[PDB]
This record gives sequence, C-alpha cells and structure tokens, in this order.
Amino acid sequence: MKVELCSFSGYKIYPGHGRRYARTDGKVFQFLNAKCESAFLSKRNPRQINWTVLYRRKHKK
Amino acid sequence: SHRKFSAPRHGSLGFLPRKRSSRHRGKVKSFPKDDPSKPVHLTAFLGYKAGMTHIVREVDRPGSKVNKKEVVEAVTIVETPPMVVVGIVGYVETPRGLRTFKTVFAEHISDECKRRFYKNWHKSKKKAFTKYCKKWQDDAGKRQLDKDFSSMKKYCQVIRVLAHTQMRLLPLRQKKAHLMEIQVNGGTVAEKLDWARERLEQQVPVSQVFGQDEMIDVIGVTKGKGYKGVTSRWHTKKLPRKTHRGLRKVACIGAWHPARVAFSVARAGQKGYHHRTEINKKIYKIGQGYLIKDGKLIKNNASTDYDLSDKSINPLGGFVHYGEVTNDFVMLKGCVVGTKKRVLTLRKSLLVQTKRRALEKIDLKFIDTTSKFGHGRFQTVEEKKAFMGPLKKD
Amino acid sequence: NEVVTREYTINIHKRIHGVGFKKRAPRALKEIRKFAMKEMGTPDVRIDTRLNKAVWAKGIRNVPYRIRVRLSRKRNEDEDSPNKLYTLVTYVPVTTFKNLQTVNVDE
Amino acid sequence: SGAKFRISLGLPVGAVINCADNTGAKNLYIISVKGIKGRLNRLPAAGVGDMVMATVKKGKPELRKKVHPAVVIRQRKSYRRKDGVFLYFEDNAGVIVNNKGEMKGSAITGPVAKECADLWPRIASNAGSIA
RNA sequence: UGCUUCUGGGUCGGGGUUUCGUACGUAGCAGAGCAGCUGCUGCGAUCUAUUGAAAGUCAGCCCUCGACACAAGGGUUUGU
RNA sequence: UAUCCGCAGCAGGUCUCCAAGGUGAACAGCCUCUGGCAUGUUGGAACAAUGUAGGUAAGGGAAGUCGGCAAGCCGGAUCCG
Ligand SMILES: [Mg+2]
Ligand SMILES: [Mg+2]
Ligand SMILES: [Mg+2]
Ligand SMILES: [Mg+2]
Ligand SMILES: [Mg+2]
Ligand SMILES: [Mg+2]
Ligand SMILES: [Mg+2]
Ligand SMILES: [Mg+2]
Ligand SMILES: [Mg+2]
Ligand SMILES: [Mg+2]
Ligand SMILES: [Mg+2]
Ligand SMILES: [Mg+2]
Repeated sequence: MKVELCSFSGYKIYPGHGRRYARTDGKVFQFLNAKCESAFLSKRNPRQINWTVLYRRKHKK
Repeated sequence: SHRKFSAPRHGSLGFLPRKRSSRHRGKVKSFPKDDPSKPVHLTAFLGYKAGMTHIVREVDRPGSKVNKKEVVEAVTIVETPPMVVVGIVGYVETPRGLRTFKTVFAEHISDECKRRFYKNWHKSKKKAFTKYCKKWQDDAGKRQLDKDFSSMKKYCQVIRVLAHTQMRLLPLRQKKAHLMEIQVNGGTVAEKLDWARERLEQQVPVSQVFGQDEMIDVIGVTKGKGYKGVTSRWHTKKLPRKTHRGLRKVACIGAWHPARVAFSVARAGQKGYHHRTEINKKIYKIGQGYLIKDGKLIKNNASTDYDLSDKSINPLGGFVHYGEVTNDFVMLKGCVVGTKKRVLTLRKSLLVQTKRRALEKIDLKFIDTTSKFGHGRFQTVEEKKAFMGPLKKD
Repeated sequence: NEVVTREYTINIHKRIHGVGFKKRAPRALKEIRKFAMKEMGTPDVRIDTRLNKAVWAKGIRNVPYRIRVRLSRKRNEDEDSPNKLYTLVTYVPVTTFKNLQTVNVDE
Repeated sequence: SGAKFRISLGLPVGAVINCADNTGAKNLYIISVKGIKGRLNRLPAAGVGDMVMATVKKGKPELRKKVHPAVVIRQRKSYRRKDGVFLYFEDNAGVIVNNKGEMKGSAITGPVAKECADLWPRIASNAGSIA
C-alpha cells in the first residue's frame, strides 16, 4: 500500500477511502471525498478556499 | 392456464416461520460431533459485536489475478472477555432423544451470574443458591457431590459446561451476565469430567478456544425492523404507477380452486430479529486487551509488523454506539448478524475444511483506525495534531 | 429545606429533537414543565409569561437550543388546594451558556 | 489464465456510448451483451472489458445499419478495483472489434481501463495510456 | 435493560470526535471611485489581520470522576 | 365556509358598491398596515405496514406501456437570428 495525496485539498488518502477519477486526456486525479470531488467538478480554485493546504501555504498561515 | 414466462421464487421457504426470535442470544442448535482421539477442549464461546473496520493484507493464492497483490477486506470486531465457569451438566442419550441427567454448580457464583436468575434484582433479597452453596463445605454435602460426579462419570455420554460472561469488563449498560452451555469435546467422559471440574469456578480466555486463522460459525439474532410489507420482507416487484388501491403489494394471492391461500404466498409481517447462523467466517486476528506493566499501559492492539505504530483497535472517538474495546477481541472476515452491542455466539466448524481459501495464512499489513463517526482523515490523534499544528484552544 | 430556589440550564435541542415543525414550541413548554417536576418533587409547576415569551421568541419551529431557568419551589398559598408545594419557573437572560453549572442561588 | 472479477456494471441495453478509435464511427448503440443468461424483467447490462453487440447511429454510411461486436473501454459508473480504489472515467466509450478480439481500427483516443487491457491483448497494444 | 460496595444512575458543565467553512467587533496609507476642507476628513460593495475561526454535536456518538440534586419508596397477586 | 336554497352550523349554489404599502408590466403570485379570526362538528400519546398529497436519487435514458399516461425539460426581459 502507498499513501497518495488528494488532488484538490492536498490531504492524505488512506487505502480504503476516497475515489479516483480519470479524464479523457489522461491526467488521473484522486479525491479524498465527495466535497473535494464536487468542488473540483465545479471548477473552483483550491487557492481560494480556506480549508485546503494550497490556500494555507500561499497565505503563509 | 400456465404462467407464460417462468421466473424463480421470491425468497426461500427454508426460513419460513418468519417471526421474532423467542431468544435474544443465539442458541447452538448442534455442537460439533465428538471423537475420543483428540484432546479435550471447548467448542463454542460468546462475544459482543463492536463495529467494522478496514484491513490491508497481501493475498497468497497462485493462479489468481490478485496473486501477491494487496487488497482491502472489511472485518468485524467482536469484543470478547474471558468467560468464567460455574457449572457442569451431564446428558444421557435415550430412544426419545437426549435428556439432562444431572447438574452440578460451583461453590461461589458472582452477582453477575446471580443477576441472570432474577427478573427484578432491585427488589429481590438475593437468595439464589444460598442454601445450595452449603453443600460444598459440608462433609456429607461433598460426599453426595462426588457421588453425583461418579454417577455422571459412569452414566453420561456428553458433557456440557456452564459458563457466563463478565459484564463488568464491558462498556455496556446492563450488568446481567449471559449464561451458556458449551459442549466439552475430546477424550472419554472421565477425562472430560475431570477437566471440567478442575477448572470449574475459574476463567477461560478466547485463545484457548479459537486459534488464529481458523474458520468458525457465527450465531445470533439479526436486526429488528418491525412490521414490513411484502415488497421489503419478500422483495416482490412493485406494481406500476396506475394501480388504484396501492402498488407495494402482491397482486395474485392465489388461484381460485384451492379455496385457501397457501403458506408459500408472500405476506406482510415482522421483518428482522430472526435467529440466524452463518458458516465459514474466517478469523484474521486474535488481539489481546489493554494490559498494564511497569506502570505503563500497553495498548497497541492494531499494531502490525509492517506498521509499528502504537495505535489501538479503537478508532478516534471510539466505536460508534458501542464504546471502547479495552479487553481481548477477535477479528472476523466480513459482516456478521446483529446490531452493535449484540451478544453473538461463536462455534467451531462442523464440517471438515480442506480447501485453499480455508488454509490461506493471514498476515495483516494495515488496520484502519480513522473515525467512523463521519469521514475520518487521521489514524491517530498524534498524527492529527502533527498535521494540523496548534489550534486556538491550545 | 422545602422552600428553595435553584437555577439550571436546559438543553431544549436535545429534549425536542425529532418533532414536527408545528409542534416544537408546545413540546418545548411540555418538556420544560416535565423537567421542572422531575427536579423539584412536586406535580404542580407553573411557568412565568416571560419564560413563555422567551421560548416563543424565535417562532414555532426555531427554538433556542438552551435556556437558563430558575426553579423556585415554594409552599402553595391557596390552602384548600390538595398540593402543598408548587414550583415557579422563571427565565434568566444570559449571554453565553459556557461553564454554567447549576447554582444553588440563595434568598 | 486469471479471470476478470465482478465489477459495477452500468451500461444497460439501449445505452449510447462514444467510439474511441479511427474506424469512422462516432456512436455505439448497445443492443445486447454477450454472456448474459438473464432474468425476468432484467435488462442485460455491460461493464468495462465486456464484449457487446452494438450498432452505429452516427458515422460514415458504409458501417451503419448493421451489427458489430464491440468492447467497452471506459464507463462513467464508478467500479471498485480489488486494491480498494473506486475508479470512474469522464465518458462511456468503446471500440469496434471482430468476433475474436482483433480491433477494426489502429489507434485509441483517451485512456483504456486496466481490466479491458488485460482481457484483450490487442486493445492494450493500441492503447496509448492505461487506467 | 437500570434502580446506595461512598455505590448508583440523572442533569449540567468539560474534553475527544465530527460537520460546515474563517463569526461579531476592532484596526488597516487595502479598496473601482466620489464629496468636502487645505495632506486631512467623510460615503463606499469587497479584501486583509485577530481567525482552520464562529456555531452545532445524541436526543439511539465516545470518556469524564468537576457541580447539583436524587436514589433505601409505591401498588396487585401467588402454597407443594 | 353558521340567520338564504340544497332534509343539516352541508368543501355545492346565490345579484352589486368601496379597495393601502413593498416587489413587480400588472386588480398575477409572495410578505405587511387598517379591519377581522381562532384552523373550520373534538383533543392527547406514538411515528408499524398499506394509503392520500408532496420531494430527492448514482449509471443508463422509453429498454416501461395499447399508447412518453404521469412526471420531468422549457419559461421573464434585452441583444442578435
Ligand atoms: Mg413453464
Ligand atoms: Mg384507476
Ligand atoms: Mg460512519
Ligand atoms: Mg416483462
Ligand atoms: Mg390543521
Ligand atoms: Mg380547534
Ligand atoms: Mg363550519
Ligand atoms: Mg437517475
Ligand atoms: Mg445523473
Ligand atoms: Mg416499446
Ligand atoms: Mg414490453
Ligand atoms: Mg402529460
């Protein structure tokens, strides 16, 4: 088992949980749960949402 | 005329008296058959359902698509403190069946077991076995007792020991213990009786009954679901939308000329809370409980040899609706009958099991302990705090 | 010993969770009365109009999650009544329901 | 040698899927799924890696109005790999083959599911990416 | 299923968990611009800091050993 | 929606006058003031089945059925066309 990172929130995915989503152009993503899934499908920038890791790292919080 | 398009029956007629169980704990309908060749032992035990969990292991079966790969398998946790033995019953086999010959109880019986003997413990004056316990300290009483033992030894064929659970080692609300008969299988009647009477009045753990990586049978009562209709108790197809007087029904209750309705036609009634038994449930792990040594509490139950963390079997926030598993437990494959906190009988396999999936050796790699009270992300509190950093409340 | 006043906080959210929208405030009053008669050992509980207004302040289906109340068990003035003691229940306006133990307020 | 496990199939009869090759078709209309015994009022449905019978609804004329064997390449219904992951693609897509697995085209656009790539060695060779 | 081994359950409070997503107020030479007084003062959606904050969390979640009161009661029957 | 007719304090029927604020094209729908009322011939406790009236559903999209019945899609205004 290898531990992989959520493509939206940057959180840490354990083997049992999450979903994985492959697009037509390749570029397979992995999502921790349906909240991240819906945000990604709605095409929101993770840099603008407070509870992810990209936002926290770009605001130095 | 005939049914134009054939279709198989809905439901099985082998579970027909689809009524509420007359019992709360499962009763072993048939114990494993005896042979004198093997050493004496027990054949059943009693535990409590706690919850389900993830498991990551490496499969070992040649010729498979998942050979030497890694799969996740849901497991059931059955918290299981050692029982304590309080009695012996002998049975004699008759042309009319099998009848109880004689029963012998222990000198000391805990209030946990005494509670089982009353339907109102608060009001009682707690007189159970008060006059019986004097048969043990009296010379005449004990010689009559050993006469009883010898009579059992030379007249009985099968021996069943009485054991009850320890409810003070569980987070459950009730203090009334569960009492059960477990068949002693193995050598001759004399050896079985000596074994039973030499550890009468003391404790029996789980590892002495069940071994790691063994397939057992699980007996218990399913979850209750109340009064339910045919479309959910028997799973008949729903009628179309245009139907006038309700669509969650079965249309044809029977043909005309047999002027009654048969036992086989699906009807509405009690669903669930039936007595069931499931065979071939495999044990992945027999974990010991929290123990104490050198003033330090060792708890790393869910620690594997590929993980080496100190996490216990309890997920963050505890098992939902159940509590904390502090004493010994067993880990079975898949789901068992019953709800949370339900008492659950475990028994040895009846049929002999010589097959590949029955002889696979189980080696665990990871035990998921994320919180089940929602979408959990962290295996341990230390990991959670290390990832998140200091909070305002700190 | 008999005449005594105490104060509590009541978890109305817990006590009326699961009921229909048009029945929440009336059951809030019923649960408050039941709590009062369970705490003070008397079947006669009467509620001040200010507490009624406090429970009905947010409407019928939105009810405050917690209310601070004062329970005063005092002897009944009307002597011919079978009940010897009754309990008056009064509203206590607070700002935060944090670290508010039950307090033995004195005369 | 090793067989395919059961997957969450989600493409009943009458489903219209995309055509991920260069044969000239643009749609496949599934008419039946091979290997189905059946049950009363039970639509035969196909998962990924399954070989179906289909027809072309939009495409160049010489390959319309007839039945072709096809293989399902991607599905939108999320299915569970035995590793423990749940995988789903952006679209439902398939390719047209012959009765013995040889593909009628020469290239496949987009990814190909691992189960189908393992079951059909000719599809895997032309599959650019995988999983 | 529970209903005095200073023990017990009950309520409230406190932790754990978890959901959503960063509260009110205050400060900002942050802010498309506009008005007035000779750089300052006003209006201004939004933004940044305090702030993974605020709010909710068993009513059928998990531990408390903190506070408070209560719990030795009532009624109807049963004889070899 | 109780003084009239319908056997009745009957969800039926029975000719006119007056007509506020907001939103909005509007006497539409929705919220409020003046005036009125007590939920329509009863209440309390629970939230089984089957119903009646509403909703939501992954993947597919009429394969259902005599028949797209029923529900769903569309919806206003401005600028093109
Ligand atoms: Mg036939
Ligand atoms: Mg009709
Ligand atoms: Mg859960
Ligand atoms: Mg049919
Ligand atoms: Mg009404
Ligand atoms: Mg009324
Ligand atoms: Mg009326
Ligand atoms: Mg749907
Ligand atoms: Mg959809
Ligand atoms: Mg048709
Ligand atoms: Mg048909
Ligand atoms: Mg229509």
